[PDB]
Amino acid sequence: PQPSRPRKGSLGFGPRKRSTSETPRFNSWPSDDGQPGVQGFAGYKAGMTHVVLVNDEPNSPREGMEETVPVTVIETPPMRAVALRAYEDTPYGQRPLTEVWTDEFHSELDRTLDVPEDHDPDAAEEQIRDAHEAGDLGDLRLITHTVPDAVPSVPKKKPDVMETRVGGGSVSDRLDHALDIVEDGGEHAMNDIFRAGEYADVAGVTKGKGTQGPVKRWGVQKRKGKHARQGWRRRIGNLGPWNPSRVRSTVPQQGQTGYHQRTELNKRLIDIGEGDEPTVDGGFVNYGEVDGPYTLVKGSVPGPDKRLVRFRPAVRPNDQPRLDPEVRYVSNESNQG
Amino acid sequence: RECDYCGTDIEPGTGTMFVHKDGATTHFCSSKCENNADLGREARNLEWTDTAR
Amino acid sequence: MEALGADVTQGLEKGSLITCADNTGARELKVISVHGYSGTKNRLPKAGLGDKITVSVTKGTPEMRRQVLEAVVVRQRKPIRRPDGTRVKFEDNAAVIVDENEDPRGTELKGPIAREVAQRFGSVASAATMIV
RNA sequence: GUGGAAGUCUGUUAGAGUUGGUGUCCUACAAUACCCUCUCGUGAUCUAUGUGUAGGGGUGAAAGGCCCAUCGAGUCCGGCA
RNA sequence: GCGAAAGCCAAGGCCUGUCGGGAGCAACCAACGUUAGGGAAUUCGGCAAGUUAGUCCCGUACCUUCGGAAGAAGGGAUGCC
RNA sequence: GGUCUUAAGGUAGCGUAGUACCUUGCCGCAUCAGUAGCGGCUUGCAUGAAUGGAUUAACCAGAGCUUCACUGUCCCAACGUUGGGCCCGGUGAACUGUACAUUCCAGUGCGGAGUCUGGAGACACCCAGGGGGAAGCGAAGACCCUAUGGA
RNA sequence: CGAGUGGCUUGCUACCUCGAUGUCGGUUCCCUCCAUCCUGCCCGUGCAGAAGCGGGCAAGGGUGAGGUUGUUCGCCUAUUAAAGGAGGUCGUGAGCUGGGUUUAGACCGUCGUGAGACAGGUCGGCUGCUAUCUACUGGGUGUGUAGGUGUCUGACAAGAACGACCGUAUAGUACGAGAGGAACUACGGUUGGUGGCCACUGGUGUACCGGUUGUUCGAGAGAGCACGUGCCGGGUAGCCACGCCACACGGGGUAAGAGCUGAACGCAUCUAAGCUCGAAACCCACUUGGAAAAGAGACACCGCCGAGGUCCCGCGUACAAGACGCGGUCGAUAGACUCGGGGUGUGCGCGUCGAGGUAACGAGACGUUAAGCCCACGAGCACUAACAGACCAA
RNA sequence: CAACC
Ligand SMILES: [Cl-]
Ligand SMILES: [Cl-]
Ligand SMILES: [K+]
Ligand SMILES: [K+]
Ligand SMILES: [Mg+2]
Ligand SMILES: [Mg+2]
Ligand SMILES: [Mg+2]
Ligand SMILES: [Mg+2]
Ligand SMILES: [Mg+2]
Ligand SMILES: [Mg+2]
Ligand SMILES: [Mg+2]
Ligand SMILES: [Mg+2]
Ligand SMILES: [Mg+2]
Ligand SMILES: [Mg+2]
Ligand SMILES: [Mg+2]
Ligand SMILES: [Mg+2]
Ligand SMILES: [Mg+2]
Ligand SMILES: [Mg+2]
Ligand SMILES: [Mg+2]
Ligand SMILES: [Mg+2]
Ligand SMILES: [Mg+2]
Ligand SMILES: [Mg+2]
Ligand SMILES: [Mg+2]
Ligand SMILES: [Mg+2]
Ligand SMILES: [Mg+2]
Ligand SMILES: [Mg+2]
Ligand SMILES: [Mg+2]
Ligand SMILES: [Mg+2]
Ligand code: NA
Ligand code: NA
Ligand code: NA
Ligand code: NA
Ligand code: NA
Ligand code: NA
Ligand code: NA
Ligand code: NA
Ligand code: NA
Ligand code: NA
Ligand code: NA
Ligand code: NA
Ligand code: NA
Ligand code: NA
Ligand code: NA
Ligand code: NA
Ligand code: NA
Ligand code: NA
Ligand SMILES: [Sr+2]
Ligand SMILES: [Sr+2]
Ligand SMILES: [Sr+2]
Ligand SMILES: [Sr+2]
Ligand SMILES: [Sr+2]
Ligand SMILES: [Sr+2]
Ligand SMILES: [Sr+2]
Ligand SMILES: [Sr+2]
Ligand SMILES: [Sr+2]
Ligand SMILES: [Sr+2]
Ligand SMILES: [Sr+2]
Ligand SMILES: [Sr+2]
Ligand SMILES: [Sr+2]
Ligand SMILES: [Sr+2]
Ligand SMILES: [Sr+2]
Ligand SMILES: [Sr+2]
Ligand SMILES: [Sr+2]
Ligand SMILES: [Sr+2]
Ligand SMILES: [Sr+2]
Ligand SMILES: [Sr+2]
Ligand SMILES: [Sr+2]
Ligand SMILES: [Sr+2]
Ligand SMILES: [Sr+2]
Ligand SMILES: [Sr+2]
Ligand SMILES: [Sr+2]
Ligand SMILES: [Sr+2]
Ligand SMILES: [Sr+2]
Ligand SMILES: [Sr+2]
Ligand SMILES: [Sr+2]
Ligand SMILES: [Sr+2]
Ligand SMILES: [Sr+2]
Ligand SMILES: [Sr+2]
Ligand SMILES: [Sr+2]
Ligand SMILES: [Sr+2]
Ligand SMILES: [Sr+2]
Ligand SMILES: [Sr+2]
Ligand SMILES: [Sr+2]
Ligand SMILES: [Sr+2]
Repeated sequence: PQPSRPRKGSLGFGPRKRSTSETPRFNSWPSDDGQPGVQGFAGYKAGMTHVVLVNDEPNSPREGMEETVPVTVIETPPMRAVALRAYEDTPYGQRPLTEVWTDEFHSELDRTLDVPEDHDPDAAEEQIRDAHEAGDLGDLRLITHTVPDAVPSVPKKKPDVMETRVGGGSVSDRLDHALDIVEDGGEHAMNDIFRAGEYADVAGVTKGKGTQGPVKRWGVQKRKGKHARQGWRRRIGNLGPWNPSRVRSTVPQQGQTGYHQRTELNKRLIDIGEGDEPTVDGGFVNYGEVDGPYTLVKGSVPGPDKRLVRFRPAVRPNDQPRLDPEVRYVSNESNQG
Repeated sequence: RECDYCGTDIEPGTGTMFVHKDGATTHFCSSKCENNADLGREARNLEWTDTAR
Repeated sequence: MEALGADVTQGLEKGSLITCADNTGARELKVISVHGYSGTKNRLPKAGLGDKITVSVTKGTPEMRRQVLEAVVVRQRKPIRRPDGTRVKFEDNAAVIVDENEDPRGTELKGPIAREVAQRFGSVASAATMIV
């Protein structure tokens, strides 16, 4: 009688093509609530280990007991907010108005862009403030970049650049807040934005797998029993009905799988430190050793080791924050074995 | 905890506990030890084992 | 149901033959269904440590044979995971016959039981000799 | 105990054959092939060469089987445009 | 080794079951190896795959044309010095 | 019915059969559940004695059913191996081709349209793929009917 | 009894196709319909409650596993929130299957003098093709917008990205004589779906280490062959699922429905104008794609004799070609070496022991020896190789 | 239900 069954794979992450920017790009930002502040940060994936934690959950039958939790170690050295871009509201949406840059640049920012030699921060600032007086100012964001050099395990020295929105109190106040950061040198850290125990949404470009078939890429069944020995093992039954006389884009087919941008929600930050407490004996496989600023994310994070991952305050948290979870143990056992 | 088979310490958040038919319990630190035990080998006769050393 | 207190990889399916760990007179039980379970197309219904299942008696006393009864899975060979990360596994797969109220039909349980099964079925536990 | 019978058993001995895979191939290696599995293998056995039976005729432990990739009547040419 | 069996090796023959170079060499296909727990739920059907296996000792039912059934079944042993 | 057609009027056996339409007949066995299978019953649509009946040890690449054992047949798929596949040098065919042709949704039309109508969509070219459509290619339908056809 | 709608069944017709549009059932994969089986929100009750029964809005999601039978259907079983129905050439054989149906062999019953017949039964019985166009899934090269780098915008586009259940507190409470027995709300978990990841568990691992059978190299040592590992045991990286992680609330507008104000019609009236509410459904929220959006975009800086780019070289976070990404002495990019971290399990040789044996000889045991062998990982280290050098460019 | 009955 042909039983029902949900289709194979989601139609919400298409087309399943190779990502355009290896550096993740958030398509949404947290709401304006607290004091002004940069709404995101970034780091490089190193590997995983596990930790024993004291159950923090006030509604758990295990509250206050030892609990082993998987953790992905992300190296999160300081970044540098290098500029302040202003958006103005227009009949066609938001559009970049101007930017306020600085003078102090990291020695290798010139591996990616043509660093400014002649710029007018006050003229730019002036135009922005006038935009605010007029009430045409859209959100405010900072041009940010990483310092790969600070991460030995990552071969790249070329900085990765991304725009991160600044939300907070009143516009006037966060506008001033933005300008302060930029001016200094833009140097900010993971602490300045997140606190252990808060929930973050992590975004990243998944591990690439090149071309893969429907079974792996969409999760369709393999042919079964006798249907597996006639010459077809991993091919779907048919591309569609007689009519419509065409193949719909919804039928599962072969193609690029992996190396897609993904934004994983509500990842609990277990701990933000600096040093080599999380490093594993022998070194993280295919990565290296950690001894610097780092962040422990509960569970898994998209992407291979060394890829750039981005953090943002969770835009749709399900649970309330239980700050600074007590960490009784952090495994340093070799990951080879 | 210690591995009831080879004698080394069991890394916390690791290993398996096998519950015998009579209710007894054997904490194994890894598959290697489990597998040697299934072969009927006694840890003391295996040189690489702490129990042996 | 009340949280089990551990993660389970169901080691049994509809049709599996398991040990009846009690003195009801039933020696071997056949899994027929799993309480509260609903699968998906082509999927064989699965049951594991802690689930309440409907069973038929395959081996035992004449009076017990062929009877369709309710039971509770108390042991399984496939590993389960406890909060501290450790995996726990048993020597066999076994269940204990239970009534409408989840009270063991028998007078005694045979062999060890998982502590997690206690939380759920206390009266079953208050019959256990060994709880691991 | 001797003896060593058998359209007797096992057997990829040689040799003969071909149940299933409805596998491989299906502009093929091949106009009937390939692989594994399978059956027979002292007898109504298998096999070489010679020889005989010829077309409404042969031959047929009979399937309308076979008589040179051709058979509910061969092939060739003629009747014939 | 029971063996004109397998497997390995001589004598002898060959590199001509005659296009090569390159990518850790993706999807997919042909052959094939290994798969936790469950164990035929798969399917028209256990199709396909697998299980068993050589030899010796013990032991062997219904039925029977007294030949057989029968290697029934089931159990144990097996190296080297 | 308690003979009549046309000579006799089914005996021993077997029986819901490789024969039973009714039919998944009824009872039982076995299974959680068995249009199956086996045993019994049996008025047999339409069994039956060399058109051989019954029965049967042994035999069987013959048909159906059950059990033990085992297993990727399945749950539910994974990893690996060898040869292809992909790129490069050389060699180098065939099938097929009225024309035009970037199509999609509806409609219309000899009622089953890439080509007509209305809209929608559509920058060109190339690589790999699994085959939805071209009522795809291959074979003057073997079925059915028709022929004052053949065998 | 009367009036209709549908085009799922059947019948009818003979319009299309006989120079062929492959025929049932199943399977796999995709889209859809609503006359709604569950889930959401309602109305009525012969509605105390719990639960039934009937009705309304509603197609977001779900609707599963098994026994006989080729079966569709149906009968039956245990689960379940429920295990709804239908369309797509009764979707789907240039996808699968071949049980049925549907040739040639054969049998039974019935029919026929016979040859032979039977949508009666029964055993056996063949499924071709290298994709030209179009369609779609993914990957490139060009042109257009009209020097370069980096960062964005968001017209459009896709999503189910989330659906459902159990349990606890509420509470043995409301209700009810009792029996029985709720809800709002707050919590914990399960299941189905979805995306990702390998610290943990599990699989693989013809890298590797070890054991061992036959044979060959005289023995030993060390090896080949036994199918692409002879067989067996263990197993690193990587890849994986059986493992692990994550997947709202809240807004806005409505339907059915509950109402407010309110007249036509002095009253009444939820409706005619106006308004307050109100569904898993609609929109937004969230995720993914997206300057070829022809109104072909925005910003900042760099450059026009030089910004940037290509070739070249060392490589992978990438990869079927192409593409992509990183590094190139201002350097740790690859290899060697040495450590570290791992796998296996105690090397060759020698010494002692060793059942015996005149002796020769001797399987094997212990010590040397956490040994030997090995590593797709990490660190250190410029030792080797990223050299030399060519070219485009407003 | 897949032609003939
Ligand atoms: Cl299939
Ligand atoms: Cl079930
Ligand atoms: K026709
Ligand atoms: K016919
Ligand atoms: Mg590891
Ligand atoms: Mg470990
Ligand atoms: Mg099915
Ligand atoms: Mg002759
Ligand atoms: Mg004939
Ligand atoms: Mg397995
Ligand atoms: Mg089935
Ligand atoms: Mg077979
Ligand atoms: Mg009968
Ligand atoms: Mg007679
Ligand atoms: Mg014709
Ligand atoms: Mg005819
Ligand atoms: Mg004639
Ligand atoms: Mg006509
Ligand atoms: Mg055709
Ligand atoms: Mg309706
Ligand atoms: Mg829908
Ligand atoms: Mg059809
Ligand atoms: Mg088709
Ligand atoms: Mg076909
Ligand atoms: Mg084909
Ligand atoms: Mg048949
Ligand atoms: Mg048949
Ligand atoms: Mg017929
Ligand atoms: Na084939
Ligand atoms: Na078709
Ligand atoms: Na005699
Ligand atoms: Na054969
Ligand atoms: Na003739
Ligand atoms: Na040659
Ligand atoms: Na007769
Ligand atoms: Na025979
Ligand atoms: Na397999
Ligand atoms: Na096609
Ligand atoms: Na009508
Ligand atoms: Na069909
Ligand atoms: Na619906
Ligand atoms: Na059925
Ligand atoms: Na058709
Ligand atoms: Na076919
Ligand atoms: Na079919
Ligand atoms: Na609403
Ligand atoms: Sr269908
Ligand atoms: Sr961004
Ligand atoms: Sr967006
Ligand atoms: Sr086939
Ligand atoms: Sr069409
Ligand atoms: Sr013989
Ligand atoms: Sr024989
Ligand atoms: Sr066949
Ligand atoms: Sr085979
Ligand atoms: Sr052929
Ligand atoms: Sr002989
Ligand atoms: Sr001939
Ligand atoms: Sr002529
Ligand atoms: Sr030789
Ligand atoms: Sr040649
Ligand atoms: Sr192995
Ligand atoms: Sr079966
Ligand atoms: Sr079955
Ligand atoms: Sr035996
Ligand atoms: Sr009689
Ligand atoms: Sr007879
Ligand atoms: Sr037109
Ligand atoms: Sr192809
Ligand atoms: Sr035609
Ligand atoms: Sr409607
Ligand atoms: Sr309802
Ligand atoms: Sr029926
Ligand atoms: Sr039908
Ligand atoms: Sr057939
Ligand atoms: Sr029939
Ligand atoms: Sr017939
Ligand atoms: Sr033009
Ligand atoms: Sr309750
Ligand atoms: Sr009560
Ligand atoms: Sr070999
Ligand atoms: Sr063997
Ligand atoms: Sr209303
Ligand atoms: Sr443009």
